[PDB]
Amino acid sequence: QFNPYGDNGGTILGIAGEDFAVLAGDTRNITDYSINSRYEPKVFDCGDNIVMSANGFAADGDALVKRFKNSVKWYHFDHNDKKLSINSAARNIQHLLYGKRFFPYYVHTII
Amino acid sequence: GYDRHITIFSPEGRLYQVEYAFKATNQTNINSLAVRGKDCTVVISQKKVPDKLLDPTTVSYIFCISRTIGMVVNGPIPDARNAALRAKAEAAEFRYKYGYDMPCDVLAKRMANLSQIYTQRAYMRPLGVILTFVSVDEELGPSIYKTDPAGYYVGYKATATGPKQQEITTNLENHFKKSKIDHINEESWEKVVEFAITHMIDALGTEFSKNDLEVGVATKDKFFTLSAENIEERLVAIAEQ
Amino acid sequence: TGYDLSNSVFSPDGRNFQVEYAVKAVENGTTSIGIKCNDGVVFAVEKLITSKLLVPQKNVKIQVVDRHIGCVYSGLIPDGRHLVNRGREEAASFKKLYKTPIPIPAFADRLGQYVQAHTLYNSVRPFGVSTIFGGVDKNGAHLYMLEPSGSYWGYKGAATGKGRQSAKAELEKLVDHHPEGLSAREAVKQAAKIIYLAHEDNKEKDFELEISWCSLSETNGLHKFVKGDLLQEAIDFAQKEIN
Amino acid sequence: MTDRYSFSLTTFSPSGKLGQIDYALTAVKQGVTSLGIKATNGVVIATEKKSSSPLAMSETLSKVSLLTPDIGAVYSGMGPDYRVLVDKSRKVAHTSYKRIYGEYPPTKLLVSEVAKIMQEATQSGGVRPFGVSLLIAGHDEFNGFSLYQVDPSGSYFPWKATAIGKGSVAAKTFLEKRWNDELELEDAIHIALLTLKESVEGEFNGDTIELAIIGDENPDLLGYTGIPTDKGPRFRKLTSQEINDRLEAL
Amino acid sequence: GYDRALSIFSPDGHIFQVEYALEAVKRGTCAVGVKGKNCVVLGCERRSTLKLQDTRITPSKVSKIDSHVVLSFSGLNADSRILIEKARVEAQSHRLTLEDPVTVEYLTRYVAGVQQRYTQSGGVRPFGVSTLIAGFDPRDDEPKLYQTEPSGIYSSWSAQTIGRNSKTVREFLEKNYDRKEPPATVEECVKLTVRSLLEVVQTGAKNIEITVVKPDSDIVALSSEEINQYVTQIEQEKQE
Amino acid sequence: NNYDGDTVTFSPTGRLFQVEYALEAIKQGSVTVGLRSNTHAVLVALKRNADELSSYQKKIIKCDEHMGLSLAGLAPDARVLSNYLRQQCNYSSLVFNRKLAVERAGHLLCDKAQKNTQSYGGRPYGVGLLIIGYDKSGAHLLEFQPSGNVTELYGTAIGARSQGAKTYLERTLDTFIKIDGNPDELIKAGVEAISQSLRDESLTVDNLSIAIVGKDTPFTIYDGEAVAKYI
Amino acid sequence: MDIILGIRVQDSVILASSKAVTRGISVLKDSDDKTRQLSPHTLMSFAGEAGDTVQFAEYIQANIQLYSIREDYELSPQAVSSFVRQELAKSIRSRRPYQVNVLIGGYDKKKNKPELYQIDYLGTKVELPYGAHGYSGFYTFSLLDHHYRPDMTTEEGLDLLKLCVQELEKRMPMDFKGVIVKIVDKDGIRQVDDF
Amino acid sequence: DRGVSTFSPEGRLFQVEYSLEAIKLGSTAIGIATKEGVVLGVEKRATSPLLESDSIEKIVEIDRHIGCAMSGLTADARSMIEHARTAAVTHNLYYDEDINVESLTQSVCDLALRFGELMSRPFGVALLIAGHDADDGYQLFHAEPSGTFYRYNAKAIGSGSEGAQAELLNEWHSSLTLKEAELLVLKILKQVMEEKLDENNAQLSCITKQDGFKIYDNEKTAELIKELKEKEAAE
Amino acid sequence: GSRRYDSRTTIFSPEGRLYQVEYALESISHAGTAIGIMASDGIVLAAERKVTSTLLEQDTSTEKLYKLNDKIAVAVAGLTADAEILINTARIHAQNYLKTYNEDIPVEILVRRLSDIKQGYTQHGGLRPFGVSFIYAGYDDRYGYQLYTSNPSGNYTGWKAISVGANTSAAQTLLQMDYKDDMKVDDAIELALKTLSKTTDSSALTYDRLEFATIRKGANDGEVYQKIFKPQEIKDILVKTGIT
Ligand SMILES: [Cl-]
Ligand SMILES: [Mg+2]
Repeated sequence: QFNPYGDNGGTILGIAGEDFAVLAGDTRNITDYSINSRYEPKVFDCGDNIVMSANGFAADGDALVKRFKNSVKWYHFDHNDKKLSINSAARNIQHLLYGKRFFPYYVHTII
Repeated sequence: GYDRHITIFSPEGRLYQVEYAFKATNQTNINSLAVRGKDCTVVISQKKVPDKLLDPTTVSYIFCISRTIGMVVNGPIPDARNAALRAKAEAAEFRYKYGYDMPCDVLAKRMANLSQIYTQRAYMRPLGVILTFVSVDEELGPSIYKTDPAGYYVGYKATATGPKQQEITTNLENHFKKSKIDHINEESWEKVVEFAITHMIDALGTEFSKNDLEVGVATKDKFFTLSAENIEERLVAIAEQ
Repeated sequence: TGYDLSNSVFSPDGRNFQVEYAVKAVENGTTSIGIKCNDGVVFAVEKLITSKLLVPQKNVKIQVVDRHIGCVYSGLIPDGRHLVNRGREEAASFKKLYKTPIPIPAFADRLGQYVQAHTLYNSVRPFGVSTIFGGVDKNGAHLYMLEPSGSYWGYKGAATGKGRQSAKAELEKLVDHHPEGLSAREAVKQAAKIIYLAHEDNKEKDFELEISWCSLSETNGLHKFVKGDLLQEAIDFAQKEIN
Repeated sequence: MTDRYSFSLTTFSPSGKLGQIDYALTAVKQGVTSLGIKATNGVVIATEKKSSSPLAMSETLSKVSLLTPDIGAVYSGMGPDYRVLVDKSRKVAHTSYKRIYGEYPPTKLLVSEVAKIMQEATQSGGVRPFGVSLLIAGHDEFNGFSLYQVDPSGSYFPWKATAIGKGSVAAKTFLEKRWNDELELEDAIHIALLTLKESVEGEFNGDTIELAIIGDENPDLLGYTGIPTDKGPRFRKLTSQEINDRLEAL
Repeated sequence: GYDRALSIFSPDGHIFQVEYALEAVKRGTCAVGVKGKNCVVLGCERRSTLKLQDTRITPSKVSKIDSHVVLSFSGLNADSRILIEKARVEAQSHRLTLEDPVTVEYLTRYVAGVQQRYTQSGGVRPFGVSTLIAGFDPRDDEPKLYQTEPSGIYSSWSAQTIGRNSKTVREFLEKNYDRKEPPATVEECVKLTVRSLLEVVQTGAKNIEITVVKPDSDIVALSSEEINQYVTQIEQEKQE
Repeated sequence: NNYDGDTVTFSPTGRLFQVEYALEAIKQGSVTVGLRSNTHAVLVALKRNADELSSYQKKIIKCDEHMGLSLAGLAPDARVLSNYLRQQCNYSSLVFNRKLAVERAGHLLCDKAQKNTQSYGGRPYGVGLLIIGYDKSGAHLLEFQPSGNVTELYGTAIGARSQGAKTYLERTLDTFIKIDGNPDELIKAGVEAISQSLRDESLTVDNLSIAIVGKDTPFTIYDGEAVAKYI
Repeated sequence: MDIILGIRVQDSVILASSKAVTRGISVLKDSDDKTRQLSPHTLMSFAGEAGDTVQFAEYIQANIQLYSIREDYELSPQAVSSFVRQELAKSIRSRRPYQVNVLIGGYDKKKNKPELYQIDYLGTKVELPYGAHGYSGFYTFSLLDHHYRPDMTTEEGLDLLKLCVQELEKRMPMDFKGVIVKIVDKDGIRQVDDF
Repeated sequence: DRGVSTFSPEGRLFQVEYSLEAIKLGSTAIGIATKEGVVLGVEKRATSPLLESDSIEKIVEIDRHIGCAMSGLTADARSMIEHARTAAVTHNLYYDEDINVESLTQSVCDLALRFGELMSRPFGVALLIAGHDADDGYQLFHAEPSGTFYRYNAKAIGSGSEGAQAELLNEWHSSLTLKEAELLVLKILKQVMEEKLDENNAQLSCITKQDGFKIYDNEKTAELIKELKEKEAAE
Repeated sequence: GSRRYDSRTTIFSPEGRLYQVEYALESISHAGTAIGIMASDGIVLAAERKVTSTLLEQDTSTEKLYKLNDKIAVAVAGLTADAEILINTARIHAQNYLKTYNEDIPVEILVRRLSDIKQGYTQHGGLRPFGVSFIYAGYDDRYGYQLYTSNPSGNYTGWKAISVGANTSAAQTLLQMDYKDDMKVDDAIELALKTLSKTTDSSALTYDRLEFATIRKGANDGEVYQKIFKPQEIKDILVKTGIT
């Protein structure tokens, strides 16, 4: 039987300061006991001073980030170049994820 | 007067769009003829290449529908090709579904039924063509069946179509009144083609070169068209007797 | 009367006046030609320079279908593009199913049946272009010309648009004076001359020449545009013949 | 490339007339004469084979058509319209009856199905009515022999005898004088040939006349033996020779 | 499907199919609505061209939409059935999802919305119907009376009339109905409704139908003899 | 006359009147200018107001980081067509990781407009567009007409009185094409070009709308006090 | 939902239905009315899968109430039971069937007779002098086979019902938290508040 | 007959231009934007004295921060209001914020040209959409059935519009208070109305940042009418 | 396109009438007269055939009177083919109701359904209406004996006695003159035939011109019987009443 999911490993970490925030991730990408890459970027600048990472199954992670980046682009077009606030970005991501409730994106996301 | 624009009845019980489609039939100014031998069915048609810039090999109104069935069209070439493509598809589909080659008369019926639908349904126009189907059918033998824009069809001992059809028709009628048989009593198809060309020459009153004619021949298990050189051989034999 | 108001209506003559009106749009357009040569075909077109502000060599009119077929047209330019887009879909589905690239006669009927279908209903308008097209297949070179009715034939030479009579006369001389045939490089030169001679009908505005060709020897049976030195050589030959 | 004719092409005019139906009936009037006569032990239907050319083989054009083994049909009006109606009538006899009940429909119900198809062409979007009137003769076990007329409106009526098309007014008068309730089938064929001679101009013989009967069961025409209940078709088309024999005793 | 735009604008900014639907309402039999202090009465005309009728089984002019709301109308009878059915279905659907019967305003807004939709949908003509919708909201003793028309506009009325010669009865009501003090009792309200119909009807009691709606789903239709008593009392007072 | 009821009907001289009537809506629209050098491409647009209380209707729309247009005619049709361009630019990026070529963008608009001119029920688009962009083959300017005809140009103008600006650009052709690596001088030439189409009214701070795209310049729109520099 | 009982006597139909609603480990409610009035003289009790039971009951209720307004008339119990059966028989061959069993108790005002219909989730309808769904019938039918007579009064019917409930309280493992009892007769539907 | 989406020879859509004529026949609606808020007022225009005027709903809430007034075929506005409300609530669901006034207006205007042979004709109603957001502050928009919308400092629509607009031309300045704007709407409504202006045949409303969108009571509007009469009599 | 040829069958005139409905009613006014009379102990349906020919097979013929179920019958005026489309739909609706509720359909519910179908053709779809008017004769246990009529508009009404088709003005005056509420079936039979005998455009009323039917609750042991009269039985009732 075909299994549509996989595990690319990796680990990510977000910490919020007083007037700053960090999002950190390791650059290793794996399947089973093989190393696929020693440097495969996992944390992405998405515009509007928002950083994102969707760790887990890398194909679903890339797909989600790609869709959110696009969501930011279309938010600018549809609302007069207004800055997407972090709270608004978060609610948008909930709808992106819950849209595939019965065939999920296999990731843990931090912004 | 919108009863003349679409296929609905006029007060006289007429369909004017069907009648006007019949007039489109003669727009090419070409005459066709079909006759039956013992073992064969021959169809001849005038070929006119007015422009010197035309490739004469591509100018044709005879179509190979299937291996057994040929079709000559009287009418404009776009509608002729529309009808040809559909007949080809219908003949192939018939073979696939029912496991034997579509008979000439059955294809004629099918194409006539399609033509009938265009006379009853408003959104579809009639095709401005007359379709003469020919074969040597495995059950019925040599066969000529002809369809028109009314959706009418019938079998023929021989037939003619075009501007000067009546002159050809009466010429053929008078031959069969003498012989008292439904066909050309001749063994080879070559001599049946010679008969067809000869009686068209007599009826139209014009001589023909190799490039003025176009010929199709149906035998048992194949239909084929003659080349210019094959026709020339036919024209030489007519002149020599 | 009223027979010319709706597409697909036969007049009492047996004519479709809407198709004949589409031909008038074609007659109004710029001149385009086709020349069948020994091992291929050449296409050429007149591009009117409406303004100095037009960028030279940029507004390309001749279009490729698959990799072996060239298409040029006169009339409503968007209608021509729509027809080529369909031609590309037809060529793709043929190649997908049958593997071999679409033969030129096969491709000619695909366009022909599609144009003819736009004369069957009142819900659509006929095509406002005549399209000259062709290329090289397994059986050799083929040139075709397709009208708004869906009517098409094979040609030794073809011409359409405002300068068609002038062009047709010149093409007829080439057929008589070269029965054994014309070479591909000769046909490019002659194509340039014929467009320049046909420009006397559109003589108010100056123009830009555009040529393309498919030839078994000169392009490996693929459609290519004539560019650079070979284009300038054909322009010089054309300029010399008018003077 | 759209069918945009979703509206009726047959509508009521101010006078209450449905124009297209009337005009279809006019097309039927121009058509060649056909008739039907019902006997005690059978029914006969008949018409002229009006050949469009003497080169044409009129045997190939069948104006009188088998619908089921016990039901036959003839028409007056537009031949192509009739041909497609015969195709649809044969099919609906199977789909809406034989494939449900395992037997052929009775005459009246097959007539009803044909009538329905003709009504729909009088109301549905983007179509004209059928330009034919049909005469349908048939037999079934519980109703016996019957003869029905069907018009472009979809309306149908049962007849003892009638005629439609070109010379129908004269032909109907001729039948009123000759018809009685004690007629044998041979007497009805004789009367059919006499009535039809009046409306024909040219040649009058087995090759120019098409005639069929609904009569006794024909086990010889069945094509197989071994099932006692299946006794054969009651529909039979008379041959060219069989017609000429009766024309000598005319 | 049949997509043709039948309701469209004309150069002067009118939608003729909507305005011609109002003419169908003008042709229809007269209907009147009067609300009292603790009731609403719906009066309706029955044209006496039709005798030999069976009054048991003939469709009555006032229709219950739910146990607490009624709908009368003027215009095409066949069209009215379609609106009544849709309204009845929506009334049960509202009870099912909201667990509360419809308000009179809500039911009116729904019927009005259906009417509007038929003025800008392809392949359809407007309803040739105007309605009077009357009743009491759940657990409420304030009377409600609304009117709708083919365009889809709706509004609330102290009293209102629609249909043939509605101009005349509206004239009568405009002078006889006082807002500061409406018909205090059922008797007073029915009397004013019958009086207003007697301006147009021009016949005794067979041509008038009355339906009284009270709070808490108390709807009753008056008989011929009960109405005929009101007709007798009005004309005896008039002879003076 | 009898042949202008719908877009599916040719006239006896081979004309499509509904398309020509749509073309007329552009001439009624406010003037907009387009021009380019080898490095940059500029749009300049005269915005129109309803009255003194109203705002000035926006003329310029961004399609991608490297492409956008100015409109003249029916603004809602410009919104439909610009949205289509936004999607096609976006499809190119997501599927092929490729910025859409300006020439290919023009071809897509042409084909979209064409379908409305050949089928019954629909109408032609009632707007003209000037598309600017910077792609892998440098700066580009396109003119779109709703007949379907799309044209690549060094400069142009569309709208009411647009012939004045178009003549100026035809004279200035040799000068402004050479303005490389100098955005302010290229805008100056565009502002001077649009001035040739003005009568009575002059260029004020909330009247003028400018856009630019180039080598190391994303598609950006300048309105308000940002264009006071160029008045 | 667990126990639903019905008994048809001389001049009435009595329905008894348990009050407990249990999810897994906990009894969430002990006062649940497992019934809907379909019309003034017709009552339907129900039991089966969570959610499905109420959704189906209220759907039937809405449809019968719609019919009542449209015709200004009350459908006979027989007619309501046939409508309900068809809805369940349609349901059983659906993507997701209604897992609901019902009893319909009605007084036919035309015939002046009480009527009790038992219908299961498959659409299996039977008219009975007494009925039960689920495990209840394993205890209660034998009792009613012994003690029932057709000419019993409503009070005798209630005593016979107490004897059923006592037996179920003695021998069934689940605590069903007593029953709500409702009587359907010529005067309509009323609830026996003390049982 | 002729197509519904047909262009005239001047380059205008016939049906859109004809719908604008329907809007001229409608009752007057006026909007005035200030730095303290946006005021929206309408003529009710009851067809008869028996019609209960409080049931005439020509001013309508879309969200807490966005109000709307209408003029023309007011039945056509219901589906436009329904779309606006859904668009406002849906955007809050997707983005956890109030939706911009311009974006809401744009969404309503996208419906406008969705007609052909979709709905069978354009809308026969114009809207004044008034609101507040954090980015562009207090705003007033005029939404037409052409699909076009203009922002306005002040705007009148309906039967008295050209007369009212000329008056708004003179009277409006950037320093107007909310109280001043209320009186100014009442003044101009009284001028263009056929019947004499009072609390029962005219209705006021406003939208402020603090209190959101509020339709004014008849008792509150009555006092503002009395205040207007006195200040006009004062000189 | 196709718009050019659209008659627009579902529009209002300036006066607020439906063109096609009015013109359909004009068609129906030329059709053979049908009369329905309701008595205390039954209903009569009488109707005049249009096509007198001696060669028409009458005993197997049916143009006017059709059975919908055992309790309900209809008399037709208008296009017979149109009526048969509607009749078969009504037969199906009756059996759908019987399948669902296990009770015979009430008469009004069947009438409303058919009338709603007719209404639909006047408001949407762009098709011509059905050129048919029905007289419904039926019985149920709620209202007992009922007579209704419907017309192409989809409007329906109930009647004690009614006529449709030709000469309805004249027919309705005669019925209004002689009808009484305490009347019986045998008397109603006589009234129906006398009314046709005076309104008919023919020279004389004969058995071969009529279709006749009764619905009586005068069957064995309190049931309801539908009798469609045979030709000989129509001939007998014509002699009995004293018309021939
Ligand atoms: Cl077929
Ligand atoms: Mg047609």
